[PDB]
Amino acid sequence: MTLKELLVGFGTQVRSIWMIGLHAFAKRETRMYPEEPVYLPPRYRGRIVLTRDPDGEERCVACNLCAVACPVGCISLQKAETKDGRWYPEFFRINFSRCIFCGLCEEACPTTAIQLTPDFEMGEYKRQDLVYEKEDLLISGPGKYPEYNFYRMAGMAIDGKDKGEAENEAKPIDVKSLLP
Amino acid sequence: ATIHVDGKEYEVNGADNLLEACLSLGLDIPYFCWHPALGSVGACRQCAVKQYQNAEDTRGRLVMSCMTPASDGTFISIDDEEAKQFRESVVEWLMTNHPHDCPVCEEGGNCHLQDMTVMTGHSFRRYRFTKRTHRNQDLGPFISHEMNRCIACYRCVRYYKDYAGGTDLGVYGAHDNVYFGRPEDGTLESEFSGNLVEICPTGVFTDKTHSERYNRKWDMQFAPSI
Amino acid sequence: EPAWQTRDHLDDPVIGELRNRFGPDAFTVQATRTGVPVVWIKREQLLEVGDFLKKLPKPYVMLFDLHGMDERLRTHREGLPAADFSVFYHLISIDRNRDIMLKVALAENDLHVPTFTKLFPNANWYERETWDLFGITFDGHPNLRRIMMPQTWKGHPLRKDYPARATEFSPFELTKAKQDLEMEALTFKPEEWGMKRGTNEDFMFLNLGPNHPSAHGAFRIVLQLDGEEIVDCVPDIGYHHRGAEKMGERQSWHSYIPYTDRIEYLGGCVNEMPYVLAVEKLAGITVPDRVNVIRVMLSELFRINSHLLYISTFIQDVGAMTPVFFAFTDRQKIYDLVEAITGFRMHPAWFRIGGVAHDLPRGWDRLLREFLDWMPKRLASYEKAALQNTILKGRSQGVAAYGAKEALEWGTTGAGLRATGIDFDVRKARPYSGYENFDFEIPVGGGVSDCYTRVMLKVEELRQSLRILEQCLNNMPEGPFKADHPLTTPPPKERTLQHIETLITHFLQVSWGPVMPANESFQMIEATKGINSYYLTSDGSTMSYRTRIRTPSYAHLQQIPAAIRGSLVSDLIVYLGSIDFVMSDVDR
Amino acid sequence: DYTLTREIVTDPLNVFMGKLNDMVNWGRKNSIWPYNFGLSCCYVEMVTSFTAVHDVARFGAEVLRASPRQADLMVVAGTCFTKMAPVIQRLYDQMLEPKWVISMGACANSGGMYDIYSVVQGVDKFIPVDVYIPGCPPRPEAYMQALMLLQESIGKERRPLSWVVGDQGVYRANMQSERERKRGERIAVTNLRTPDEI
Ligand code: SF4
Ligand code: SF4
Ligand code: SF4
Ligand code: SF4
Ligand code: SF4
Ligand code: FES
Repeated sequence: MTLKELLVGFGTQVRSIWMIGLHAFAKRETRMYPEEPVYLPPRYRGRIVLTRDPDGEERCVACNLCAVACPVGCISLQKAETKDGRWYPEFFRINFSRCIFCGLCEEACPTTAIQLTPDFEMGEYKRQDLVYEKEDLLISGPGKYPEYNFYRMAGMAIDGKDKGEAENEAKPIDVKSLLP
Repeated sequence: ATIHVDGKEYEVNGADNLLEACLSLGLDIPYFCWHPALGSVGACRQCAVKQYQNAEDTRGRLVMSCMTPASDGTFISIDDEEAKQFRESVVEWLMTNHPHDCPVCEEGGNCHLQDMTVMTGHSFRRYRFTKRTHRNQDLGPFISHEMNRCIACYRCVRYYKDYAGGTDLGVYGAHDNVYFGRPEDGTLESEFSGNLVEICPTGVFTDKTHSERYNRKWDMQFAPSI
Repeated sequence: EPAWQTRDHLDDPVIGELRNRFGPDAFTVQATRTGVPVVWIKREQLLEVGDFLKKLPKPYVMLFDLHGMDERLRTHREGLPAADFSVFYHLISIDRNRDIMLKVALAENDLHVPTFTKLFPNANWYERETWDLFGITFDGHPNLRRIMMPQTWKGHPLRKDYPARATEFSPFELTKAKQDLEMEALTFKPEEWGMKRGTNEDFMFLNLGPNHPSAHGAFRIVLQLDGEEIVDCVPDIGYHHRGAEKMGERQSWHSYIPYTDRIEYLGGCVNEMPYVLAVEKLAGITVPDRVNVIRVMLSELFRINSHLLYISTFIQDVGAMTPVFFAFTDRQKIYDLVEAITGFRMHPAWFRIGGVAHDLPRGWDRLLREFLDWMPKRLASYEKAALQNTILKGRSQGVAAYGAKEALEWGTTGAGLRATGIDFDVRKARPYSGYENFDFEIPVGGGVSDCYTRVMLKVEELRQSLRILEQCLNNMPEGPFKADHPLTTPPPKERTLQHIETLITHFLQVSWGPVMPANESFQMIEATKGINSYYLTSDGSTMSYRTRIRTPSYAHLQQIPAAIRGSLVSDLIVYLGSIDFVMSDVDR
Repeated sequence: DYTLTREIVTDPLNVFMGKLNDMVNWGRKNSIWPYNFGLSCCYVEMVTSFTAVHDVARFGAEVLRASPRQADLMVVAGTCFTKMAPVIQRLYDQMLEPKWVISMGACANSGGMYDIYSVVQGVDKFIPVDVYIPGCPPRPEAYMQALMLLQESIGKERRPLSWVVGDQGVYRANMQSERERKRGERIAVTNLRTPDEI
């Protein structure tokens, strides 16, 4: 090979050594998990929870839209009803060994009950323990949507909210009323 | 008979009305008040098509396809702009008072009103006023009643009285306070009152025995049985 | 006239030339929303039509795509010839900036077409994949073996009667397959793989795979060797097959988007864009300007991410293991912005039919400004550290070089095609997603596509993507992040939460699926690793009747034997590092 | 509570071999070399954990041997394809005791979103798995958390010190699940930041 090529190669090797040393004399870019907590954005798609309304009841009306919107089919729930007539899930289970954390169920929820939270630490020893039942999902507060209540919009009458007491609803008028 | 829908010629039965003739051809016309077993009354005003007098005609006239016979040499249009606008407007008028109830309603995923709201293309609400509200009745152990979801399509009264011969279900009230149900709380006495859950295009009449353990139609495993 | 309008393209001069050459009754013109003329040709005239298109004054020089469709369950086939199966051939003329889709109709019993390899050599793998998934025999093929499934596989998976879901697992099948994996080295016959004169006895057979120590995926290459010289080689692919098209036939138009993410898993939103664009063509949706600029922003961010990873892996494959750490820190900056916007790192699933899942979060411009300030110094540092090094240049320059003819005949797109001197980028020739409103350059090569030329072209593409990101940050319209269409899936969330008609639309779109009317749509975009395309056939239902994903890594892996013939194994390693392919892109 | 492999048994642990067992488990858990096995996008996040922004080198899991003989942990990070499943099983058989398996991602856990004709529905169908990570992909810090979970899993398991003296069966602790352990603090969460900000 050419001697000029050898000199240029030696110069660029010296430059590589010097710039790697300068990188060594630079500041570290390491986020020290778990001593330094990982910053997650508020809309990060991690562990799935079920939330509650401002009134404290569970927000899920067991409408089965999240389960059908799931492209993996890892949501299973059954609808039950109380004496006053409100709908709730009898059970609600999610196979987290199957969930791809895509957020389509949160997007499909018409009550903002199911939510994906900034939490990624979900490792497990047995795959049977990755099936999260309703007691592992329902949290004590509203989560990312702090004030939405579906039952304040629904026309279906429940406890504490009679007919005509929802938003943008007039009081019921009997057909036997004297007014024309 | 010879009809021309959207410029395409079709051979139909002349004794049929235009709605059932066009639905038999695979064409899609929204409809609420008409049923194949109950006949045409022209109530819901949803099935509007635009009829022309002859082959060369640009004005036309919005006619009711369930109330219009499919005579020989008919000229109609379904995808006409005025017809589509009026069908979307009829859906919008029905949706002014409809309760925000689809998650907690047993007709969800099985609702003719949902299908025709989507099919007309109406998804934007400009109505800002209140919605009328109705109290419910106890109709017995089989039929669950929710009068808020009614669109006043008169299918229930027509089937139950004119077809099934029942005497305890009727229409009451007036202008926009029309109430479909029994004169008082009680069990529906007819032996064919269960067909109301399929006759009703909304969730007013629902299968209560199904409602006890409810699941949506897409979640069912079905079989053809006897 | 909108861009999604159904056109028969009878004003195309190719239709007039075909009518003058073959006659008015020789073919059937189909009106589609693909944007290209779709011409149904008789089977016995297929090679004549291909030759006539190849010898045009401005010829159709590249076979873009070749696959099949099961037409037995397609109810809406108005204006179409009677077909149980069909084979489609997508050909691109760069000189005309045009493309034509020929279609050949086959009956169920007579499932054989003449081979297309004498006109286009990429038809080898394309016809092998068509035979593997549809059972369509191509007469005259040199070796028509299964390319996606193993050789001992019964049935053809892309047929409509084949079950999509996974069969029950058996350890017996795994154990016997371990036995054939054991005797594959002993009972290797070069006649099975199309090689000839194997073991003269001066040739040895080398198997690189199945697991490579790299991030491009797992696959095998069998090499015929004389000492250290490669004379024949065929790649063994299909180890990353996920049935994405078959999944597209069993997911709704909305629920398939996360599957479009994992086609090229370094692409993300770049992979999401052609699918949602083709679905919006089916739906007749014209998205607003803010949607266009948001999608352009995310696509350029993910393009910079993929290019950084590619340059880092090429440098590491050369032998310098240092800059990959800093460039993964840069990828962490990009992932910070992408996590802020979409809520996820690698597979955002954020593009929607008619728009995007959410509006932009408050403060996105801050993270974008910090990233745009951070990038250029790091880029110059990586350049001076490795891409100007003489050892890397000696390892990369002149290795696996091909010209414009070889890139055209093998369907090579992206960095290689532009390194051959051909200026063809989809963002300029056939613009999409409002790319005409951005001022950026298309880097091209001198006329010979080395490893070094491709890597430097990717660096220039990263610079141009930074320019596009600067234009996105400076000029963003204020408006809707979703379209004003009834088929926007899902509708805006607040109107769903308080309006009942919007709740109905949301209910029926997320449960049964949005109803796309029966049409065929096609969207071709410039991906991070070449030219990507989605060809969607709808029968009027809530799912895709046919999803066809064309990926450039297939064409690059098929061009691997034609370019490395007569070189060394280290040249093969450098070439594999300098292609920018992922095995998910090849096998999908 | 322990489980045998040669059965649900109890803890069999004079005091010298107890300290020997703790020292052996400490040396095994503090020096775990993963096998470099690239399957799919989950391996891209694995090598993202391998870089300088996350520093998996702090746990002594950065040597990354290219031969299965020198590796102790197999991180199945990717889809378990039918063509690649014999390769996975052969590579697992090539590894030597002690060996542990971490499934990374929904594909390696259960098949994930790819319930399709050409995908094995989980790597536990043919090889045993020690740690499972949900995610698609799991983020690199989740992989490091799974590494810590494997570390405390190893730290109380019992293995023979020598091949000529003592019981040759392997003890694995029936650990309390992370779901029931974290349910006390996960349910108490009431408010999260609204998704309209950065
Ligand atoms: S995030 Fe996606 S995969 Fe997970 S449960 Fe929700 S819809 Fe299903
Ligand atoms: S979509 Fe929401 S309200 Fe409906 S069943 Fe799922 S979590 Fe419950
Ligand atoms: S009747 Fe139909 S539109 Fe009305 S709440 Fe029920 S599902 Fe919704
Ligand atoms: S109750 Fe049902 S069937 Fe009767 S008028 Fe109302 S919507 Fe029609
Ligand atoms: S779980 Fe998701 S990210 Fe991991 S290999 Fe599967 S598709 Fe890729
Ligand atoms: S269906 Fe004709 S007006 Fe009701």
